[PDB]
Amino acid sequence: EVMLVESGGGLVKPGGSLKLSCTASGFIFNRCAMSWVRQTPEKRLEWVATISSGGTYTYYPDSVKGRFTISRDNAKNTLYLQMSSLRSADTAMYYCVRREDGGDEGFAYWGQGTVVTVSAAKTTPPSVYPLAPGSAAAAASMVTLGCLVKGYFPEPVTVTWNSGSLSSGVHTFPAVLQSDLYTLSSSVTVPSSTWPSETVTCNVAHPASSTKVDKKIVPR
Amino acid sequence: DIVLTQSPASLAVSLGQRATISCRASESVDSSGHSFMHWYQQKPGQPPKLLIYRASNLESGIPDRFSGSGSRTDFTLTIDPVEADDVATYYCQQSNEVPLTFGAGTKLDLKRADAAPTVSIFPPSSEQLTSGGASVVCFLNNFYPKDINVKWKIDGSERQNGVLNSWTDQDSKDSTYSMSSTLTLTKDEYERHNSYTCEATHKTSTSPIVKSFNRNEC
Amino acid sequence: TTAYTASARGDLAHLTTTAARTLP
Amino acid sequence: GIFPVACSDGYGNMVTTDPKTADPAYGKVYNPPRTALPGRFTNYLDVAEACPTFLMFENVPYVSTRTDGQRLLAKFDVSLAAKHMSNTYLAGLAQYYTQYTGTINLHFMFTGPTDAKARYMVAYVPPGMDAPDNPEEAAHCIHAEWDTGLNSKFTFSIPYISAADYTYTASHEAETTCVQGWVCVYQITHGKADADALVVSASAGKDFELRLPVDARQQ
Amino acid sequence: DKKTEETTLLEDRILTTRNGHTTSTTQSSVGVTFGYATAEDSTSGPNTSALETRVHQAERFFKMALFDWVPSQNFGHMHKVVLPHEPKGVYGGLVKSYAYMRNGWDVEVTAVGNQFNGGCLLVALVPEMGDISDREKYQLTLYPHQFINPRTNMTAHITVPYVGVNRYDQYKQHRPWTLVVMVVAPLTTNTAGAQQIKVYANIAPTNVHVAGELPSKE
Amino acid sequence: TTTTGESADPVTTTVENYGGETQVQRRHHTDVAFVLDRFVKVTVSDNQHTLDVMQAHKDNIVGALLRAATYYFSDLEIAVTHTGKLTWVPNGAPVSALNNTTNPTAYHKGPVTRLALPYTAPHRVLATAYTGTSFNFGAVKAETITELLVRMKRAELYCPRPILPIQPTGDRHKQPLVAPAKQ
Repeated sequence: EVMLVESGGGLVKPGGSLKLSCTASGFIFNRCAMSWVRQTPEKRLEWVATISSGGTYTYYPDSVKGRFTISRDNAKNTLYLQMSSLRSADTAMYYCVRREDGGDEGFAYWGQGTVVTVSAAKTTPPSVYPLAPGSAAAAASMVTLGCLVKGYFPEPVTVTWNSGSLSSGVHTFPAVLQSDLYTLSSSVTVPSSTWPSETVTCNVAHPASSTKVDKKIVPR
Repeated sequence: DIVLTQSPASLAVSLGQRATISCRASESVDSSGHSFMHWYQQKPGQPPKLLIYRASNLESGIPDRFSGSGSRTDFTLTIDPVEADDVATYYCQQSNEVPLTFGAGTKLDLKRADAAPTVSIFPPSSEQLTSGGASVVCFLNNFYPKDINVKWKIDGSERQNGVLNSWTDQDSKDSTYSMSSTLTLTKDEYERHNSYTCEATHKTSTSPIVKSFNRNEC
Repeated sequence: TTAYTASARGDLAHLTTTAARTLP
Repeated sequence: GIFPVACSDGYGNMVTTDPKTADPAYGKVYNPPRTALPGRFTNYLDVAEACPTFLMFENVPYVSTRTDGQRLLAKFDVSLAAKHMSNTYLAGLAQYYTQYTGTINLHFMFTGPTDAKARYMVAYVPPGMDAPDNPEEAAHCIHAEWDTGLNSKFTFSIPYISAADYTYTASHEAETTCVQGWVCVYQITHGKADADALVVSASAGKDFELRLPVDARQQ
Repeated sequence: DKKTEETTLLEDRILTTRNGHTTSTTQSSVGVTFGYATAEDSTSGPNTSALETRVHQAERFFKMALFDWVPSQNFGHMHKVVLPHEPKGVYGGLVKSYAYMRNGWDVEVTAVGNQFNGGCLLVALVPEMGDISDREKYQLTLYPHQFINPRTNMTAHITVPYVGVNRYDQYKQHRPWTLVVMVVAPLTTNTAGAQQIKVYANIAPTNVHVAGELPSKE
Repeated sequence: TTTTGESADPVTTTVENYGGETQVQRRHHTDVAFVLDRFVKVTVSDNQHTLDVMQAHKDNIVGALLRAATYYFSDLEIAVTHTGKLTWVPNGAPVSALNNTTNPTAYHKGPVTRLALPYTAPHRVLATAYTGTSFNFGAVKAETITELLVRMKRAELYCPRPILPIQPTGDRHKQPLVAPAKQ
């Protein structure tokens, strides 16, 4: 209905450049003011820029003045944030927000996001190690099993257990930067019987490097 | 720049109770006859959701359990009664004056009753070793309150370096948290030792809950 | 500056007489 | 009886700027004679008209012929705040008044050798468009072309053409573009003129006025 | 204005207006209302360092439609517009080539129906008009105005001077004049009235002066 | 007295038409320069405040009457009840100036401190409306600003705008008027 889908995210080396687009639908874009807000890793939200009312009077906070430009194309309903001199501080998830309607009333209707990963680091694939238990842990009735994904870049990896099936007591923990390249673990609890007799498999997908990796959990 | 300061930064609250959230601006946020203070709800993986929008008035149709008040500098969200469909990080933000500052958020989580952690320790896989390394990962799952303290031991000797920890946000179902603990060693100093121990201490016990393997029993 | 419930100094001030302090 | 007076409230408060004069105490003092001391000045703006100071382009007062052809040698904001002014007397002065009106003079002294010849153009781009990067687009504004010769210097006046009768010396945060346009100076061509310096200065114009003194600065 | 022959059953009070090579005759005038003055202030101010010029060519008629008056729309129904709006031709060209400019307006609004209609419109020009309340439509007569009433006239004519806190403007972001037309007596149609009335405007920018030639790409 | 109504040309009949006799008036009180030449409270919110006449209450005589015009000119007189040093700064001055004392700063002498200030905008006149910052008389700052009043001197008004009263509930708007004690 109102609709803000942004596009253009990526992995970029420091000092580099990207241009995002906020493609719009379901409202008269050419007559509304527009904003970009980002969300940093440590989950805090910074406003990025505001463009005026389908024409220009552009506004920016200090961190971005000089480096970032907000521009809009009323002819084909697309908002842009061109970004030059990507400082690593700029690794955030970027959102296209419709800024204005009858008045000043918050930022209602927010897009969905594109991530930027400024790292010199470039695309590394994920190492997935089955976390099966030692001999001394198969006991009681439920039995927890795990998946160790290591040092990959950019984020994300999607861990799935059994192509969908064990969507039940599976905990997948937040990614962390061991050294500018991520680790990520996922555990599933299973009835002991189910394993070892039935194959628990870990489905690891890393969009960015065109990797899917499936590791079986085989015991001892 | 106006600075907003939210209090508390995480609160645990029982269902049906009242959670209040204050947000202080360092200098007036009212212009004209309007406070330009806004409150948002961020569920994991959602875009933020506008909730309240000039300190008191609600958006669209978000539940009336939700209200706001405040003039100038002192603003509050009140959720009364808290349902489980409210676990999230809440933010206030101002629109009076560029640069459009944003408060720190407050992660609201659910007091559940206390639940102690299930503790799993995993060796390194034979292949992580083959590539020259070893992570010993511990899992401490489904517990409440989120303040727990895990420890590493290796042959009794304590261990501090190379422990990477991460916590799952509150779970919507059973308002517990979980987390992993990973000691990463090199393959050579890892083989230089025999018992490894994830020792976790959390308020539901007098004992540390300890878990350990012993490379002779592999 | 259009009509408007906003403030002079705010990204909407270019619509305020209403309150862009009336008059630039 | 004596003379009945009403001591009005809200009257009498000190005031750092009042037009009165304090009572005295030490009198009958005679100053040494200072008849005809050289270099007296009566109003700042006189010296400002008489002595043009230099503009700045990254640590230097001149502009350098990059290479032969249609190059845009410089372009800047028409505000006394402008980066290019900065070291300029005019700006150092204007910093104490809120408003102004008037003509500003630009001076271009070619420093090249006798075998170095060039031709330049200078224009005043009023706001409403974006400062053109090439003469043919700028040729439509108030401009002036001129070549090198015996006369090293060339002066040119920057016209006060604004909506209001006065304008601010100061620059507001909300202003993205220089409220008063820009002045771009090009080169049309040259020969053996590359490397050579065209040092520029600016002086106050005849009808240039500064008004409304203000003290905004640190202490 | 007046006409001869004698008396008659038709119309008289003839008047021809002319700006540039454009005329506009009207056998049913009611005179012409004059602005807030008879002559504009000094056209050559200090704010223009006297680099201003005037263009005779711009001062000509240009037409632009308003709306259709129908019995439905009753009291207070109003149609406003800010002059120039989208400007074409010579006049338009000026706006694209000069930074600042100024001019007044020669407005001739013509609601051609037929003498058997009842009803009545009020046409005015307003300085810095920023949304009137319902109540203050009643005090619209404080502005240069003129009524159109079918039993009497077909055309309303008002001439007005340039105004503003500035001797010269940047039309591209401030125009002072706003031409409005409001229904005061809803349109009557009776037996032989006209079903509905088409309302147009014949305008001329008066005494157009421009200053500060801009750069150009075409 | 029949007229062509459409004309818009003013018409003013008199009691003489039926036999009456129009008298004399002294509209001193309805004189622009005069009515506006009085103090009006303006709602100050901080300990620093930009001087603007549009801030008078829209239903207050002065503000109601000022808004009954579209363009205006005038000098100012101000009465501030403040604490510490009161500093004024001219239109277009960097806000940072309010702290500097070499600017027109008045020391305390309670209760109020009264000053006469020059119209200081850069336009030929200011406005009540506008169909698009500078529309001010400068700004004031004092450690404490308890109350603020302003007075328009030398007022000039151009182009009248409307001015409405109260919409009565019934046939007329009745209310309590100053009367003597009953006894």
